[PDB]
Amino acid sequence: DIMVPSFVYNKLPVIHFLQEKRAEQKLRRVLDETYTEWTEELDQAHVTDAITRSLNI
Amino acid sequence: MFLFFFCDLFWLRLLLCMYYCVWSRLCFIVYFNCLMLIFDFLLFCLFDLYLFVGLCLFLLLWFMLFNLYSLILYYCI
Ligand SMILES: CCCCCCCCCCCCCCCCCC(=O)OC[C@H](COP(=O)([O-])OCC(O)COP(=O)([O-])OC[C@@H](COC(=O)CCCCCCCCCCCCCCCCC)OC(=O)CCCCCCCCCCCCCCCCC)OC(=O)CCCCCCCCCCCCCCCCC
Ligand SMILES: CCCCCCCCCCCCCCCCCC(=O)OC[C@H](COP(=O)([O-])OCC[N+](C)(C)C)OC(=O)CCCCCCCCCCCCCCCCC
Repeated sequence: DIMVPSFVYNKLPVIHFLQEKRAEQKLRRVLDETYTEWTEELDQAHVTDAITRSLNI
Repeated sequence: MFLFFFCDLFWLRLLLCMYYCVWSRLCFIVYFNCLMLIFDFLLFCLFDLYLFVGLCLFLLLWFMLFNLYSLILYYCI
């Protein structure tokens, strides 16, 4: 009725702070893993060159 | 021989019930050293070195309810 309640009440602030920091860390890790992937596609000049060769030019 | 008597804490028990029906923080302790036995980090003990905390706190409360209030005249230890 007296002791354990008081010590729990004393614990609350530090635990709240640490859990907030942990959530911020999770969000930071989520953001840090985001990279924009620039894809590379076959240049159409080679396609045009192959078209010309097929014409026997 | 069986003597029936009572302690002199009934009013203090009433006050404890009245003022501790709701939680309150404790930040000042008579014997704080029972909570901090290790001062150098990375040191740990496999023995239940923190078992004495509850008994320490209860003994402090009991002896303080008795002795400190005994200064009041006619209060009995
Ligand atoms: C022959 C004559 C009679 C006597 C017979 C005796 C037989 C003895 C047999 C042999 C025994 C040998 C060994 C003895 C060793 C003694 C050592 C000793 O004394 O050490 C000191 C030591 C002192 O301790 P303390 O630090 O003062 O704290 C103990 C306190 O009790 C306070 O501690 P606590 O507050 O932490 O306790 C918890 C407390 C938590 O707090 C509370 O609950 C608050 C209340 C506290 C009550 C207890 C305190 C009592 C205060 C004094 C008396 C109050 C008024 C009584 C009025 C009587 C009027 C005549 O809760 C309780 O106490 C639970 C009980 C609550 C009862 C509530 C009842 C409600 C009824 C409502 C009815 C409504 C009806 C409506 C109908 C409507 C119709 C229309 O005593 C003890 O630790 C206890 C010793 C007991 C040993 C066992 C004895 C055997 C049992 C006897 C029972 C007799 C019942 C019949 C009696 C009938 C009337 C005459
Ligand atoms: C942490 C430190 C705490 C320090 C507390 C300091 C308190 C200062 C008090 C100043 C004087 C007060 C005078 C009160 C007078 C009352 C009426 C009277 O006649 O008294 C005469 C009595 C006795 O005076 P007397 O000896 O002159 O009586 C003469 C009577 N004849 C002639 C019949 C013998 O006064 C006292 O006993 C006062 C002593 C107080 C000592 C300090 C006690 C502190 C511990 C108890 C704290 C309780 C807090 C509880 C809170 C709730 C807890 C959940």
